[PDB]
Amino acid sequence: LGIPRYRPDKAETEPQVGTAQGLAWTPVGGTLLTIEVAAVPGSGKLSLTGQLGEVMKESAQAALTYLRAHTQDYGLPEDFYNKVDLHVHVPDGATPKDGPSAGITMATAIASALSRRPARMDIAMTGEVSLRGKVMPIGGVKEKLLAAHQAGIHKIVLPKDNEAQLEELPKEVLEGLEIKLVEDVGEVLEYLLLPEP
Amino acid sequence: LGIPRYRPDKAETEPQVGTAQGLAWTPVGGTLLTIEVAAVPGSGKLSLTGQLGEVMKESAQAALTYLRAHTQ
Amino acid sequence: TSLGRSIARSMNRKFHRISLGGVRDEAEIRGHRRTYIGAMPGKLIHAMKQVGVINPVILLDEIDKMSSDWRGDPASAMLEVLDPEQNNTFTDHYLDVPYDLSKVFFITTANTLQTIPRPLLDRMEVIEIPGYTNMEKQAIARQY
Amino acid sequence: TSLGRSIARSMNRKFHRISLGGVRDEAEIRGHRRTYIGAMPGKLIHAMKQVGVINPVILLDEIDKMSSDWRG
Ligand SMILES: Nc1ncnc2c1ncn2[C@@H]1O[C@H](COP(=O)(O)OP(=O)(O)O)[C@@H](O)[C@H]1O
Repeated sequence: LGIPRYRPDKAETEPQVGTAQGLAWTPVGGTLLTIEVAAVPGSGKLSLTGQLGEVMKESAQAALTYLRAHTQDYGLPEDFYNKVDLHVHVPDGATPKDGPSAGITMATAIASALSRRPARMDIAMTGEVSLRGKVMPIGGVKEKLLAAHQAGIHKIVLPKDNEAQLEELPKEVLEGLEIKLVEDVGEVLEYLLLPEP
Repeated sequence: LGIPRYRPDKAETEPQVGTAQGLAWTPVGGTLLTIEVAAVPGSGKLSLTGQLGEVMKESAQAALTYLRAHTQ
Repeated sequence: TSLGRSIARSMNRKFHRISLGGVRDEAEIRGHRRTYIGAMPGKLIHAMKQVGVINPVILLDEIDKMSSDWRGDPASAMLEVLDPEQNNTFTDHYLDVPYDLSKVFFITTANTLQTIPRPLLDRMEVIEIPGYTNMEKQAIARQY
Repeated sequence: TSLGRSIARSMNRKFHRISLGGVRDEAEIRGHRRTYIGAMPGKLIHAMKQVGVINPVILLDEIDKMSSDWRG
């Protein structure tokens, strides 16, 4: 055939700061979104690209809210809401999944961008962020885990309240992928960053 | 049917420490509007989210003034 | 723009220039919603409408003179423009189909590098065109 | 304008002028695509129409009295 259809495994995914390999849901087979964010010193203006629906803007605002609450836990700038702009790029427009496509993914991506600390690969994370830092359970985790296995990633952290879904899916999928239970975005902050802080 | 799709008889709901439960009405029947409020330190402005009109803003500001007259 | 003409003579494509200075609105570079008579797209879209080939030589004019008084920067749309594979994700408001600007070879112009919008500061190669001497000006006068 | 008239007389071609000032849109110069009765081109086509020669001396009046807010 010639050129491979997709980029080589673990080649398109490298440990970087602005990248965010977040699981996504699509009607004709799940995929994974490489979310990119640009955070270098500015004035606090928010930017979105990719024919996005507005719901991602509130998800980003919730992410900024959470960062403004636990800023000093990881060395983030003391007064950054008035000194740094955020420019987020999403490879697709929006997902049919109502609410944010992946809230904790964007929150951790923006936290990494502000901290300028590379995000770990070999882990794909999806879930909806809340202003109180609570990872609300997400539906349709089946295709999420299927695409994650197709992504070559075995470590997939999921919302804590989705733990019951870890008993309804077939064992052919659950056992092949490592799963952690999380409820606070601060928990996955240490699990999607190269350094502990 | 599998796992309970919905939360059990509500004696212990999700951890609620910054948010409050709320009754309301919709064309599809009543719901539970657990309103989430985040108190981020800043420049003392109101930043509503959830595509809310200014009527929601004036309700919020009425609450704000009520606490501003009952601070201590 | 003479360098642009020389480049388009080398590639034998069609050359074009569009002004970008004095732009204060994102809706000036992006399109407008279908909310009035004759809703208009962005400047780049109509400039493409001027051309008839999807791989011309196109030139920007003072990209460093962007402006925006509300949230978001014009550098975001221009960054979408930067990557030819991301060009297929073009922002639009009159049309909704992202155009394929991948084969549209973009060459840029900014009289001041430090006023270029800092989201567009990555992936810039400052080819500093220098000033000209008395003898150099004499020569280019006697020749061009 | 009288200078323009003198110039046109010297060139012996019929003078004309059009008050292009006070035009607030691109539509009054390009018209619009004809799709209804009362489909009208721009001012320049009017000027060339009422001057029945292909080489007039048109005076763009008040060219610095335009505005650009809508319709191009
Ligand atoms: N060494 C030179 N440096 C700059 N300009 C030159 C030189 N030699 C000749 N020229 C002439 O100077 C002109 C510059 O015009 P233009 O391209 O409109 O300037 P700009 O693109 O900076 O607005 C060109 O038409 C070109 O023929």
